[PDB]
Amino acid sequence: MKTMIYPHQYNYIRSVILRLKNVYKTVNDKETVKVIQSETYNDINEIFGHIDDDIEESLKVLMNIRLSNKEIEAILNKFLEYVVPFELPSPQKLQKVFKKVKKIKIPQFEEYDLKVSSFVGWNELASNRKYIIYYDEKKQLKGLYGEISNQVVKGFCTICNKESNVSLFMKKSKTNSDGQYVKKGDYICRDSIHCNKQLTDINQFYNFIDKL
Amino acid sequence: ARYLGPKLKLSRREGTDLFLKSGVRAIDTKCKIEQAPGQHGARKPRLSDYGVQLREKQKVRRIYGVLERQFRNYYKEAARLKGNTGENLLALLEGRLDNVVYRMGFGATRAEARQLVSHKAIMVNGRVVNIASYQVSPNDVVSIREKAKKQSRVKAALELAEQREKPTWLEVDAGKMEGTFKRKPERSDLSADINEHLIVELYSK
Amino acid sequence: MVSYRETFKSSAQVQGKFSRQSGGRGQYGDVHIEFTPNETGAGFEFENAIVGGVVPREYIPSVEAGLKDAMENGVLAGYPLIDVKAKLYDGSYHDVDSSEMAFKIAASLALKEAAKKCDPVILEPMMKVTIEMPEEYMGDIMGDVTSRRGRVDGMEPRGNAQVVNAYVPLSEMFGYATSLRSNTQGRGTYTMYFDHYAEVPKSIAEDIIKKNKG
Amino acid sequence: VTSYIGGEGHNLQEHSVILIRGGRVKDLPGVRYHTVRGALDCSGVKDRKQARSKYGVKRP
RNA sequence: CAGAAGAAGCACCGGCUAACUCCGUGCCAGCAGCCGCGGUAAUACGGAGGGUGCAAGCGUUAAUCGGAAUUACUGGGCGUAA
Ligand SMILES: [K+]
Ligand SMILES: [Mg+2]
Ligand SMILES: [Mg+2]
Ligand SMILES: [Mg+2]
Ligand SMILES: [Mg+2]
Ligand SMILES: [Mg+2]
Ligand SMILES: [Mg+2]
Ligand SMILES: [Mg+2]
Ligand SMILES: [Mg+2]
Repeated sequence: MKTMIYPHQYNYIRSVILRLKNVYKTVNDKETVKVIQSETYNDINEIFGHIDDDIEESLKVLMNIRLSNKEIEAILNKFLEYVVPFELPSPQKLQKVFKKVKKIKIPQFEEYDLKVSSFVGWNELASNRKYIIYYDEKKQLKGLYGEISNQVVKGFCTICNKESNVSLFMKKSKTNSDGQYVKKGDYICRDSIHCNKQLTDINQFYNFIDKL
Repeated sequence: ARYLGPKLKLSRREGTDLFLKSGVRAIDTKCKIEQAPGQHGARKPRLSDYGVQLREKQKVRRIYGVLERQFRNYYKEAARLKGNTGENLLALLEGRLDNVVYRMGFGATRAEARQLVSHKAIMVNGRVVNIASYQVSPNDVVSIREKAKKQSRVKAALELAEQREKPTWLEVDAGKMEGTFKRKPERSDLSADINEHLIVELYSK
Repeated sequence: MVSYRETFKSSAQVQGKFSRQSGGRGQYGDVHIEFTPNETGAGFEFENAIVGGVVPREYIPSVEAGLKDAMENGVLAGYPLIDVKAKLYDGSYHDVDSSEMAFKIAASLALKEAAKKCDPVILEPMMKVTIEMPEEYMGDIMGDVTSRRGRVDGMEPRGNAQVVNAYVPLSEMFGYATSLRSNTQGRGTYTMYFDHYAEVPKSIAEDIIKKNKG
Repeated sequence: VTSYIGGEGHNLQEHSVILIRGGRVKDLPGVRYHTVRGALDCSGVKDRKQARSKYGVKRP
């Protein structure tokens, strides 16, 4: 069967392929190139774990210094097939997850987006919140809504660890009888889809959730 | 070391009034005595022999407000004491100062009596005693403190005691607010509802 | 443009009180907010410490919004405030005078008071850099990292190539490629990844503040 | 000896110092001991609200 | 003298065994003294509501005797169960 890889893994594969290729573009020493070729080849193999003939063919094209961006795209498209898409919950199930928010509305998510979505997040302007649904290490769907800043600033996003247009996201603790509550949050990309594509490690997102 | 939760729930579990309220109003008006506490209280499950023995022991504890450890020690004393263990056990609980104050009518409830005893409002033989577990011997005189006589609660409690049946073994005087433990209560004097044998059996288990 | 951020070096408890007449209506908002340093990467943390009757419940969210906006604005060079915990330990109000805006202004005033006593410091982004080059040019690479104020954590040899791992400020990192090509004679490659935000050198920080001032 | 790690998830690695207690695990042959959660290197189960003392979880 | 003020938790709820539902998960994750439970309507897993038992403790582990008339003196057996 075709290898199954997580979306964050595919993003890493894309990044390493671009990194691997950029070496061919810049590095003039074959020796240095070779060292990186092996490193990247191993990394791609490691993610797949087992490499089929189709992966091997792609790897062969990747190893060649005459690799082209058009060829890279084709290789990525093949690798995209190996990726497994994020499972959308049933609309009923979603409402069960967001019990507090009655009649929660979900926008249509692109299948490709789902395929590359480590987590799914959607922003409602009326809410002024970002609704994030994701499967944890336990693989239970976890849904959380927190206030998203209307102001957008350029800074490193906590989730993806990449510099992008970020808006502060705050998650409120359950209100006590006194009415006291604690909000903990960090700057994150306003666009979840962009952040998903940027994210190469599932753990980084998990860490952000831990901070909340 | 005391139960500070809802009183009527305990009565509802037993399905009988445990005299955990003054009795100014009917228990039925206050709560649904018939129905057991909680969501599944309305349904009545079949009770095992162990369950029946347990519930009897729990009833008595809830009436006298004694925790299990102290109740176990009473049982052991009752077993050590000569005669009927079950009757001895009931006599020991009756012997408690807490019960005596309530029975004399100084306290509306045994919990109220406990606060009176605890707060040094009770004197036994002219000496202040603040132990609820204190055992009142025959011929002992339990008198409220002179300072405590002025308290409104004591007066109201005595009126409620008039409505209740007067214990034969206790002689009390209103106004004077003193009482004498003439004799240790006989089993006949105590309510027949309590089944002492079940408690004795449970501890033999 | 390096995306510098600000944080409070020292924890401080401050009271922000606003009292003024606007449009023929008196406006009075008082908030006593404690600002403390937060763990790196923790982000902004707000705690409501109002039991009640000291701040109107409606104005509390507005107070939080004011603080959030003020953090975005920045207190020093205008860089977004990060790694700060805000706690509304005390407050005072007048029913008629108190308004959402007034309390929001008061929160801003409190944060200004905090900024005075919190010893805020600018934070520069630090990028972890892995450089692969021949051992011959390794000494030159070491020098370049030192010049850029970067510190080399460790050095790892892979075959003929030598791998250097160092943390360099992003500002210093710009133009590393051209230098690397010159140092290695185009025989070396590098990869940089953001790690954390670290305090700017005081001398540099002062200059940055002056630059943003004018 | 072999010791079962109770609860959902663990942080145990090789060279981790743990405290073991008596308790066989039927269905796992040769496992006669349980590792005490919340003792030494072993950590309590995250997001556990019932039987916390058994899984070394402090009061939420 | 002042003021309810300053003072409640832990385990358990399939049967044995006192105490039940909902939701999630779907032979997974897990539970488990024993018998067992979990493959899409789980009182057995995890959470919640309700309940039960104890209470400044409550559970767990280890350890001894008991139940064990299962070394039988009290007080067992031996055709076919040893
Ligand atoms: K014999
Ligand atoms: Mg005690
Ligand atoms: Mg039962
Ligand atoms: Mg189910
Ligand atoms: Mg034992
Ligand atoms: Mg024997
Ligand atoms: Mg035999
Ligand atoms: Mg045979
Ligand atoms: Mg034979």
